Amino acid sequence: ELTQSRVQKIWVPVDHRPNSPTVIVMVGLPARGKTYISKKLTRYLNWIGVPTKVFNVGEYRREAVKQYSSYNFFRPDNEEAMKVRKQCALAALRDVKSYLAKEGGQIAVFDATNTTRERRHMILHFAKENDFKAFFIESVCDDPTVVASNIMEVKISSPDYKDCNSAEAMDDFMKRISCYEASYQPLDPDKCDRDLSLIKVIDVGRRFLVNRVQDHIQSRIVYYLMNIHVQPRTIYLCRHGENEHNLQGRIGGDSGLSSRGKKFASALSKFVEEQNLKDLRVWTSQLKSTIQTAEALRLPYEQWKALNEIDAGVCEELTYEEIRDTYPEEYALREQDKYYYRYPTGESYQDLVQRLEPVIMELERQENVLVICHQAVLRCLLAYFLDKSAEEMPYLKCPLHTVLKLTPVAYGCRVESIYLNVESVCTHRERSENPLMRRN
Amino acid sequence: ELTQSRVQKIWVPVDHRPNSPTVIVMVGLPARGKTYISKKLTRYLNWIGVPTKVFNVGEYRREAVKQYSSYNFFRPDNEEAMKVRKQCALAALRDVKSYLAKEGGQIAVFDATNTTRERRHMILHFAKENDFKAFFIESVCDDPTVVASNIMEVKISSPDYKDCNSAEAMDDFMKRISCYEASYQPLDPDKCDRDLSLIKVIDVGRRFLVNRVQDHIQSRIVYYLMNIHVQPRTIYLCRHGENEHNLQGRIGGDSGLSSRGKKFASALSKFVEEQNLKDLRVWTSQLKSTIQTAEALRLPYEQWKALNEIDAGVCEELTYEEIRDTYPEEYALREQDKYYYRYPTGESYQDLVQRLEPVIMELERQENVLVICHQAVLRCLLAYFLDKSAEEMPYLKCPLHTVLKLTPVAYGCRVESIYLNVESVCTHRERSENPLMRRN
Ligand SMILES: Nc1ncnc2c1ncn2[C@@H]1O[C@H](COP(=O)(O)OP(=O)(O)O)[C@@H](O)[C@H]1O
Ligand SMILES: Nc1ncnc2c1ncn2[C@@H]1O[C@H](COP(=O)(O)OP(=O)(O)O)[C@@H](O)[C@H]1O
Ligand SMILES: O=P(O)(O)OC[C@H]1O[C@@](CO)(OP(=O)(O)O)[C@@H](O)[C@@H]1O
Ligand SMILES: O=P(O)(O)OC[C@H]1O[C@@](CO)(OP(=O)(O)O)[C@@H](O)[C@@H]1O
Ligand SMILES: O=P(O)(O)OC[C@H]1O[C@](O)(CO)[C@@H](O)[C@@H]1O
Ligand SMILES: O=P(O)(O)OC[C@H]1O[C@](O)(CO)[C@@H](O)[C@@H]1O
Repeated sequence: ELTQSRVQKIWVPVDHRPNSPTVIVMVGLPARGKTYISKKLTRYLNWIGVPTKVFNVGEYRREAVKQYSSYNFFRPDNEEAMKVRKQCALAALRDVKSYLAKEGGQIAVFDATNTTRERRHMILHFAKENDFKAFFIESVCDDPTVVASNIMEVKISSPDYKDCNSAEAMDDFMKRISCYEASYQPLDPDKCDRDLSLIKVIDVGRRFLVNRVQDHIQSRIVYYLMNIHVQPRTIYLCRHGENEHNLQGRIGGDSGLSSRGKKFASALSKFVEEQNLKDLRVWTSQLKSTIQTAEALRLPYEQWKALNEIDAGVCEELTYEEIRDTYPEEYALREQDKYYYRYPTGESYQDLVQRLEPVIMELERQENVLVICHQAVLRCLLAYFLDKSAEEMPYLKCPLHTVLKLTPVAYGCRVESIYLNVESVCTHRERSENPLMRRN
Repeated sequence: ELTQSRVQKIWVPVDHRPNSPTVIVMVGLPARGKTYISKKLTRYLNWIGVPTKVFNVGEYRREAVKQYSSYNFFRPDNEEAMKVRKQCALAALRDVKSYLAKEGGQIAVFDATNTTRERRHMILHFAKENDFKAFFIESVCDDPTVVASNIMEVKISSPDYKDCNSAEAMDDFMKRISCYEASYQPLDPDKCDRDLSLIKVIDVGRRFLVNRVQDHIQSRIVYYLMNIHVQPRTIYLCRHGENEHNLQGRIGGDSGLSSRGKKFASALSKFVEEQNLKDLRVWTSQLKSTIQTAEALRLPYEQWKALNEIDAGVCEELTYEEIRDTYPEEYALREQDKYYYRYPTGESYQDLVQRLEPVIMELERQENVLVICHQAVLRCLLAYFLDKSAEEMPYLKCPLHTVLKLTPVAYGCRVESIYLNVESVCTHRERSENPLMRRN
């Protein structure tokens, strides 16, 4: 007969009491970007609501072996270490099983060189017997400058190399790489790996070989992998300059900038100029206050409906007081479950994620971008860049008049905050703190 | 200082008076799906708002050569026909130039075998000198059953074979294919075509080789190409059973089914059963009336916010009369420009396109799907399947209680309409038909 759920506003059938998880398998020599792709891809998947976890076999190794000493550990003749490495893989797999079949996880990224047919064949056997789909991602790169640079960026400052300097860490890791070169069997989609679902990423994403995509979530991953790059650049995020409803503690609406909001706009101009960016895309919402802010910059800017602020449904243009008083039950429900709560005839943070994915996907393709937007929206994008969970995302602090400047480092993003020194109200609201439903 | 445009509600700077177009190049032997990919890809691009046109060199040929007689026309020794074919290509290119540089077009799909380096090299020269990006799409398929089947489906009933039967049309076309086999040079991304942007579609999309995507619109095309298939299936589209606001001529809202809407639901059940589909996905919106309708079917169904009806902003739940009276100017603006018009704090048909693209993209991946939805939404999806322009889309007829059953045939979709014989109101509104602003 159907009832409308109170938080999400989803119609469900009144309950009057009387698909397959995926193991993603990274493949390739060390320092080929496997961990980087693993973390980044996991970041994306979790943010769009597909629960995903990285199993880095190296971290299992570091847990079972106290202190690393040298590449001798990795030699093919090292029978004891081969026993430990195998056991490390199997222990990681056990966890994958646990995570896909008992913990709610949907994708497990199995992050190891997985460079032999023998190793892949085993992983397949394990997928098969657990009823997991398997998908392979191989990074192929024999440009020595790339390999070298990669080693400098992430390898030499690993815990393996703690009591150790650059030149010898670098030298050791080059020998660890040679250990794997002898029996490395790349994916052969053309005959032997004919039936595997895989993508082979070649020359830092200059080229792809894609073979048998088998489902919604695989085709997404491929799309994503083909749009990210590693060129250096900067993402700036901030809100529209202070607006008039800000001044009255009113949510939503389409009000213009306060005189302070305008002073922020000029400062943002000054800030942009001093950053000395050769090019810079500017994006705004379609709400006036982000566009007026962009106008202060005298640069081409592009408006996106998707960046419009969360839609507060029938609460548009009310104060939170007015909300508490007219809709106390709604007000309380939003406080209980702020990520999933949807306003009546309006949206939840969950909805924002879904409209923002194409913004994120274009952010990934671009180089320098300034995105001028709104509180909830900004939280949602920041959660993606800083890997914040659904549960922390509605509460991230995203004040007015402040640029978040995001630069890629190692495996994620450095955030620097830069306030442009123009006052405004503060619209941040922290989380909020029953005897008579019990006998005592 | 900024003013809000009256139709689209876009903030633009008050005007107080004082990138590169793409040529897509199809590559491959005849009957490899080139025209099919060309038309389908064009259909997609236009619907998402990227203006795109197919230039089929064969149609130029049919215009310059009166009546086709046989494959002798295509022989490599046929010097006169080689002059005509070349001139046909160049004339198509002239049109491409005209379309990209003078007509507003953004993508031109150059649809010919384009099987030699010499031919591609020329096309490149032409792109270069006109400042067009160039992107190549090659279909490789040497499965004789596929080639044969393809010839049966689209070739034998071409105007070339008018006074001609199956067996000899088929025989002639196999020889036309052999004409091209001798100097066919496939794209070699591995050395000679190292610098071309291309995708090589292999074995009906079992496998892809992608090389140097260079922009937003290229990566989209690839994503799209990797999600379409050619397996036989059926798409059903219909509206929620009649609802209560329907009965009062009220737009929007979230009202439940009338007793007739419920009788439709049962009939839809009966209809689904008699279709005898081995599997069938069912999708609804998150509005009650589509979900109640799906409940009548007793099948798993999945709710999509993106399928929710167009949002009429501050007109939600008004009658069109109430709209005319309270917002005559809005009412008139919507009549002037119904595709682009956006309701205040609500949406336009343009917005629906953009929320619906992921629905379309998943429709392309699926097999049997029934989508139960709403008037404007249904128009938008139908426009994509039946290739209708922006301008005709807001006016397509999508009555209550009627299934549109879409089956792939040749180069697009057959539509059959099936009414389930339960009365309802009719919510269709046709298009609507100044001396005092002039001296006489
Ligand atoms: N497709 C790629 N090919 C080569 N290097 C890459 C790729 N993607 C990212 N990288 C680089 O790899 C480095 C991280 O290496 P890591 O992911 O730890 O390698 P691995 O896990 O293969 O040992 C980063 O410097 C990043 O720029
Ligand atoms: N990737 C593909 N490989 C082979 N055949 C395909 C592919 N995609 C579509 N087809 C089939 O091609 C047929 C249409 O052929 P057409 O597009 O006119 O070929 P061409 O233009 O290469 O002569 C349809 O039957 C369709 O099923
Ligand atoms: O199981 P194999 O194929 O050895 O790969 C796991 C090993 O890969 C290594 C090799 O570098 O990766 P990582 O850089 O991920 O720490 C080892 O640390 C880890 O023990
Ligand atoms: O310029 P080329 O490479 O000959 O390709 C154009 C020719 O391709 C053909 C070969 O079949 O395609 P179509 O099937 O598109 O009509 C000819 O009709 C057309 O004249
Ligand atoms: O989810 P929160 O914390 O209530 O913040 C969202 C609000 O912030 C604003 O951008 C300005 O306060 C409102 O328009 C929006 O409703
Ligand atoms: O664009 P149109 O022709 O006004 O039709 C859209 C309307 O149709 C309905 O689905 C029902 O009439 C309304 O909810 C919606 O506003």
